[PDB]
Amino acid sequence: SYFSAADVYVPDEWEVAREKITMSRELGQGSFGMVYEGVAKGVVKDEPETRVAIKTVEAASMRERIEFLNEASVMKEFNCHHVVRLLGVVSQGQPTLVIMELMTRGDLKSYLRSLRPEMNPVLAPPSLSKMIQMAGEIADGMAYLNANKFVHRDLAARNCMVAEDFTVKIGDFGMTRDIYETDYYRKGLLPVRWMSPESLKDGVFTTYSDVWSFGVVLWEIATLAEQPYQGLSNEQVLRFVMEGGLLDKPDNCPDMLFELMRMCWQYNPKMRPSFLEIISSIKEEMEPGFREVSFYYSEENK
Ligand SMILES: Cc1c(Nc2ncc(Cl)c(-c3cnc4ccccn34)n2)cnn1C1CCNCC1
Repeated sequence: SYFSAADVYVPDEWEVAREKITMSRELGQGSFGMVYEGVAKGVVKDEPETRVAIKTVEAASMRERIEFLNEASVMKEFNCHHVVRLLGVVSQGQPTLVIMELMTRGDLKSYLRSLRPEMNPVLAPPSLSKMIQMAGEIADGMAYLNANKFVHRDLAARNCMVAEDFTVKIGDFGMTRDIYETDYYRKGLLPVRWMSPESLKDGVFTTYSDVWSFGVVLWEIATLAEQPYQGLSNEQVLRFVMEGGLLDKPDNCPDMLFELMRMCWQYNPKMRPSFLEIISSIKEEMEPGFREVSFYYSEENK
């Protein structure tokens, strides 16, 4: 008469001794609990000590802490320079900890927003070169995911993060969705402004629609994270986009970058470039070391 439905967490080789962990600065607050910065011993090869991000959950329910552990654990499948790494778990005792790679400059949306001139002398908007470097890291990260049979479905600037050295990576899954909440629309909460026409039509997502979204992220970069289709309602976006409407070339946006956007925003998904193809087109523009750290240039990219 039935199959039993009891969710559980299973300690594995990602388990890390609590005593090896310390927490300092508060980074913010996630859905299950507060997240801190801190320091973890013995979690990176040949690194006695590593600065990390610690996502925590004693007042929470066991159902919740279980849900949090399993979800967070999704990130375990990934080992790529351009994807935020999970370094450990402390499931034993409380509070529950998940130890992540620290991205000191936060999420890309926030970072981009911080580049906006205050209302003093200011840094000029990011160069073509800088923007392109970002585009390529993001694309490398997505290529990796695709190679790993994954479809992201929520690729946006908010869902990328930024390291100390300014490297952009595919962010820890699901961290800005409730923060940048107006970037979503319950029509399931969907990132309508980032979505392909086909996805707006039948609610299916592919790698090809991830590419669409990639285009939108580039647009974000070039606008310092304006709201796409800023003048339009959520409902009006559905129609515009489904009807072949496109985002405008941002002021001062270098031609080349807008061209990139354009390849991504082709109506027919089958005509969009792949992430690999995207990287191939700009690889010469990439910082030297890309060849050493990228999925693209690795033996895994076969
Ligand atoms: C340092 C930092 C991260 N770095 C980071 N690195 C790894 C992870 Cl895994 C996380 C993370 C995951 N979930 C949350 C929820 C809130 C804040 C940070 N995180 N954050 C994210 N935001 N920030 C700050 C940016 C300046 N404004 C205050 C926050």
